[PDB]
Amino acid sequence: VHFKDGVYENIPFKVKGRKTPYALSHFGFFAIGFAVPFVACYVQLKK
Amino acid sequence: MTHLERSRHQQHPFHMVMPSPWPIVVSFALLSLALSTALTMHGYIGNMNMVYLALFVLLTSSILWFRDIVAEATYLGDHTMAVRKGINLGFLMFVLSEVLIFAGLFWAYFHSAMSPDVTLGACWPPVGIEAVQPTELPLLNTIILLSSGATVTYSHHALIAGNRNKALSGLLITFWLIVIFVTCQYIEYTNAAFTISDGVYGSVFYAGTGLHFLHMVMLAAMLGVNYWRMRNYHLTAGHHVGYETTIIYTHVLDVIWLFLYVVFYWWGV
Amino acid sequence: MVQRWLYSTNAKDIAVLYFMLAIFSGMAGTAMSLIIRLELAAPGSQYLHGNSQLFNVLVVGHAVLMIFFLVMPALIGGFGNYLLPLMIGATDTAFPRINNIAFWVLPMGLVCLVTSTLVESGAGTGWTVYPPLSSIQAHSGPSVDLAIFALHLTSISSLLGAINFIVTTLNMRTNGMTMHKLPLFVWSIFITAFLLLLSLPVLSAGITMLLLDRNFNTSFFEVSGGGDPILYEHLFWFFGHPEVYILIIPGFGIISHVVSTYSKKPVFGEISMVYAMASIGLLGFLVWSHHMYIVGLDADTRAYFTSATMIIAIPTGIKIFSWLATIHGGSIRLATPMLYAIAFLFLFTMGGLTGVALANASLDVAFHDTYYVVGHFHYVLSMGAIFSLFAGYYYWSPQILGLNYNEKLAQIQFWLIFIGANVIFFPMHFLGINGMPRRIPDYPDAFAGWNYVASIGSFIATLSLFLFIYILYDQLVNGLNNKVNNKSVIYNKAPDFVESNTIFNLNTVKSSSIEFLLTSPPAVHSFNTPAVQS
Amino acid sequence: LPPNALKPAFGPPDKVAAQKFKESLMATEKHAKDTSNMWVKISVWVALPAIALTAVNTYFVEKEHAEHREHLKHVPDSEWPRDYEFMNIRSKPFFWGDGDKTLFWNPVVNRHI
Amino acid sequence: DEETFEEFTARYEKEFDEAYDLFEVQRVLNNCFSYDLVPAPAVIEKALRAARRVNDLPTAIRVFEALKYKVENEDQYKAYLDELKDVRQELGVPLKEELFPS
Amino acid sequence: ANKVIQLQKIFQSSTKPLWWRHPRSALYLYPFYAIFAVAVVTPLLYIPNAIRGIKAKKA
Amino acid sequence: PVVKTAQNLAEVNGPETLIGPGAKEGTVPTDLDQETGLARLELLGKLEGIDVFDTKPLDSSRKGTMKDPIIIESYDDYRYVGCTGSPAGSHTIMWLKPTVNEVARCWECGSVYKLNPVGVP
Amino acid sequence: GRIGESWVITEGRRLIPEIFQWSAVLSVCLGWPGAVYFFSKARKA
Ligand code: HEA
Ligand code: HEA
Ligand SMILES: [Cu+2]
Repeated sequence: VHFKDGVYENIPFKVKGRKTPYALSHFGFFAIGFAVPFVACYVQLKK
Repeated sequence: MTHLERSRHQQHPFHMVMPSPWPIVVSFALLSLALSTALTMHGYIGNMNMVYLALFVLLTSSILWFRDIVAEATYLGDHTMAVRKGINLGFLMFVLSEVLIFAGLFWAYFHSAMSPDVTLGACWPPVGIEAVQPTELPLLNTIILLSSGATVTYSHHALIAGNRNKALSGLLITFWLIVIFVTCQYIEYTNAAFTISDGVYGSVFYAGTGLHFLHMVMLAAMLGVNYWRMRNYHLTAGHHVGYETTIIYTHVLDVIWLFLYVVFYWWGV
Repeated sequence: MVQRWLYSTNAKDIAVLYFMLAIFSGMAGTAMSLIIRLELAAPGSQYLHGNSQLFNVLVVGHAVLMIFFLVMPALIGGFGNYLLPLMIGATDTAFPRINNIAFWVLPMGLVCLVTSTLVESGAGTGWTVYPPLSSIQAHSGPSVDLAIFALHLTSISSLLGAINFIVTTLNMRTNGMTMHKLPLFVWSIFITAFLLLLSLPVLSAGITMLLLDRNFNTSFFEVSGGGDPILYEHLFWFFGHPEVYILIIPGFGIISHVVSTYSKKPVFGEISMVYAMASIGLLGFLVWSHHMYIVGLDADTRAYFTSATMIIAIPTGIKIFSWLATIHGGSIRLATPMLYAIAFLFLFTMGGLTGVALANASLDVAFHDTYYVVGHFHYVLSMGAIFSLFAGYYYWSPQILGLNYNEKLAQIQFWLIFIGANVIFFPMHFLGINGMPRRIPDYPDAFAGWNYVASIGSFIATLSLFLFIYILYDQLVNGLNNKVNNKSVIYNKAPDFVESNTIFNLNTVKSSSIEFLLTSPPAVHSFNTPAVQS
Repeated sequence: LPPNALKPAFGPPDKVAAQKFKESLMATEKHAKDTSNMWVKISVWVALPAIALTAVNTYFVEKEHAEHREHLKHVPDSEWPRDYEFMNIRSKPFFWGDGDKTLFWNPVVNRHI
Repeated sequence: DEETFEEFTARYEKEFDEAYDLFEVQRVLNNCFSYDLVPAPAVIEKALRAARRVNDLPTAIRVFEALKYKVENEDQYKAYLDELKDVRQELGVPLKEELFPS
Repeated sequence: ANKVIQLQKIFQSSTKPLWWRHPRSALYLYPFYAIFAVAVVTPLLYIPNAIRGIKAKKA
Repeated sequence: PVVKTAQNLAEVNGPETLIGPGAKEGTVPTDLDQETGLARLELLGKLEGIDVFDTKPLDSSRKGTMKDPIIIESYDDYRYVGCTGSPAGSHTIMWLKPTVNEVARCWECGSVYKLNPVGVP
Repeated sequence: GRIGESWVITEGRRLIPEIFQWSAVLSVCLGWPGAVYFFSKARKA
């Protein structure tokens, strides 16, 4: 637990890696936030 | 050496706890219980064995955590005066929340003293509503419960004083009395007072009595865990973190039972 | 990530999870409330073709998410477990397992509500669960049960958080601090914990009773047997009235802290501050039945309840005067937390005085369960929850994570959200004062324009929130580039106007809280030697 | 004898606080023992006989006139007490269960369905 | 609120007496200006003496600016005029006539 | 007793998780949750898949 | 491996190496060497005159000037101490961040502080 | 020696612009709903 310098270790993100340039993560967070109202509207009625 | 380790582990009564899976697994157990109950009572599948097993595994996880909370107090130790005071205060606030639960149960029907309302009741005593009243029926057990609590509170005082053969006798007496109490509770399983069809006045009393039948089970579970521990003799007459909990519980439950017996029995009759 | 985060046992490492869940839940709830306002713009089925049950369910979801799952998890826990152990100076709070089990019991409530909305049953009886409308007589299906377990788990998590707060602050408080020198935010959270402890069990008992009535084929509050829902309304309001204070008081604490640290002058009678807070906390219980004057109680009962309300109002005025004294006769640096604090002191005060005006016993004949009450509480919730959380974030983010934020972006975000909130909530008093009812997707044809201005304001507010999350991203990705350049303020307390700048190098940040004096966030088990005050 | 470079966390010296804490511990133990002893004595003196008298008279009154509930199960629906709107109202529809539209098969509370 | 000027005055001069560097000078001057007590010419002269002891002319400029604008005091000027001229021409710290026309 | 001290000494010597008391119990309980709860929560959304889609559009 | 007396606080190596032997039947063991956990470190100390987590404030009366700055005992690299005037409570609460190499001052109080750790290799 | 003020002169010359500005701010903050009322077809204009 004492092996973390304390710069970016406080957030479950990672600058290193070409998998997500902090864009796919924010896109997914937007998507999951907008999911519940959109799906709630869609399951019984139109958007 | 000694000074540095003393300062680095003195004000730190918290172990470097491993990646304990307890939170996620207990949360998963509660969520599974909730959704399974919702699906079973009114849903698509009415299977009962699987949800029973879900409740069983939730109780196993709870028992595992509850035995750890006292095993790590003695097997691992690493405790100071401050953490003992904190644990005792936590047990006190827990029993205070239980007392608040009991007070809410009492106030569910105790606010109708002089009949301030007009209809749908507002008549103390409820003349005309005379089914098999759950009042004065278990008082034969309440009096023996008072006697048992009185005779075991000082026995547990002598326990915490000496933790000796006298303590063993007190524990055996407590086991006998709790066994008698669970037996007389289960004897009134189905037909205790009546069922709920019309005129809900004693039905609330029956529900209030029924929903509290788990605290005695918890007390018996803790007593059995301590019995097993002292059979293993891990716990001496030292860091008795469970003996203090059981003595405070038996010193508060008698008080709350006395408060329960003050009214609701001879009031209005 | 699972080895340390999903299996976490550290208060600092879990406060950030608290924050992440708070921000995600807020973004989702703001989107769904955006929808709710969007079908309210014009009469008819502009976007919701029939199915008013969906509209009711969305309203319930909005209310429950903001109340129990958004901000109470945010300021109570997230700020509490990141400041209180940190301000005390103890290395770790007692039993972090308590914090972990409190946190991890949240998300399944979210999934059970989302599936309860998903199923055709739905929970469309308001966020209040008054019987018999939530029983099998009216609403079947699992929606009611899922909501009940959600509130049960949230209550359990809140109780665990309060337990940890109490044990840490009372059992192993640092030696230097004593009863007569304890800071203000911790006093606020302590009183909050007391009220939470005295409020949770009655809700748990009553809602368990409703669940048992729905299941055990009985009825204690339903008339089906002789019960009366007046008792349940008594119990529910007895829980509810403490809850608003629970969510509002830590806002008082943080606002007092920021105005003290930014005015360069001490507080005005911190003993008076804690006196006001304790009086509010203890006096909150005298109005258990003040929210239902419409029932038809006796005149003496109404008189006593309104006397209790007007007594309750006084300590809030004392606190407001105390803040005015703190701000008076002092230098002010017009930074964004000051903007939030001033918006609070204005709009929260105006809303609270309106509520005090309504607090008349016979005045509920005009406002109760109308749009006036929603204009009432939207004000104070927005000021003491949204703006309080914003102030705390912009007041601690540059240090708790080491990452600054664009000051211009923060200013424009504040202006946008303030004007949006004002233009949204102001007309609803005009809506209510006419006497239009509440909880209806379709309304008569009188106040279309006010709903329209409310809707455009809602769009303004959501644009402000999008800008806020963009600010979050920019802070998380461009912090080191922002610190070096002139894009942000790096010293909140400017030097006194006598003191040279070279000497100011060794006087960087000195205030009345230790966490500002720390370096960049160290290892979780910091504070090898506990802090001592001479 | 673990090493210590300068000081083994000596802290405050062995002052008079040691015997004060000892006196506090023995005072607490003596108070507990004395209160237990006096409570036992006053219980066996007066409290236990009074509790026994209450128990025996409660048993007597329960067996005297409180046993009339045994025959309440079989009662004609023609001499009901002068009750009021507390009962005889619509109830929850029965979907789960088998025994007399209730969980517990105790058809004794009322004769109206 | 019925507080004597003499005690805190004497504290200011006595703290100025053992001014080792400019830190105590700065803190004492800030505390003096913190009260509503408009500084007396004597305490300002002692402060300038301490500043000359520590050899930092900017302290003198800053304190002169503070005297010019510390409190409204119903916009009194000639008091400011004398309180500045006596301490300017007592020994000589020529600083006001340069920042103003710049 | 005669096993407390030896047990503590061995545990201190072998600083390992699982606390050594119930390894078989842990290995028994670990797969059960995944087998049972996952397979009982999957129907909750799998069955209403055909039920879902009730538009109820009116005009 | 076996029971350890630990009668003295200067002979204990390993916080868990001491469990504290008790008694099964007979009389209660004395509260000297039968406690599991580090609790004996404080209970035996206060039994013989050693306290834990002293709450004594520093020398508030002394201003701690250049000649005789006050001395704080903390073996850590950094420290969290401060001043509240010569009496208990005089000014607004304030405290400093002393370091191993340089010093820190109390600003309005003028109380110059110093960090004094025990010698380490 | 009572130099200058005469509180009234400076007090008025400071407050009156401030009071006028504050009243104008309130006038705008209450005229924007009035602006909406005018611009909207309240009277079919
Ligand atoms: C936090 C509390 C909170 C917030 C933010 C809101 C936000 C909004 N609310 Fe709501 N509302 C309630 C609490 C809240 N509400 C409660 C408790 C009820 C009771 C239900 C009842 O009466 O039955 C209610 C009910 C309610 C109704 C009653 C509907 C009906 O009668 O059925 C309406 C009607 O339009 C409404 C509208 C809005 C609108 C347009 C916003 C918009 O302002 C949305 C935009 C949000 C804000 C401008 C605040 C920002 C919020 C954030 C989450 C920002 C995210 C960032 C951070 C948190 C860091 N709300
Ligand atoms: C943030 C949450 C919050 C806060 C802070 C408050 C603050 C207050 N509330 Fe409100 N309230 C709610 C949330 C909140 N409320 C909610 C959610 C409802 C229910 C709506 C629903 O059911 O849908 C509600 C409803 C509600 C009602 C019933 C109306 C209803 O039907 O909804 C009443 C009336 O008694 C009331 C009163 C008050 C008072 C007196 C304060 C005060 O504490 C205000 C504090 C501010 C001050 C009072 C300022 C200080 C005043 C002075 C400067 C002194 C001046 C006067 C004197 C001389 C003393 N509230
Ligand atoms: Cu209220």
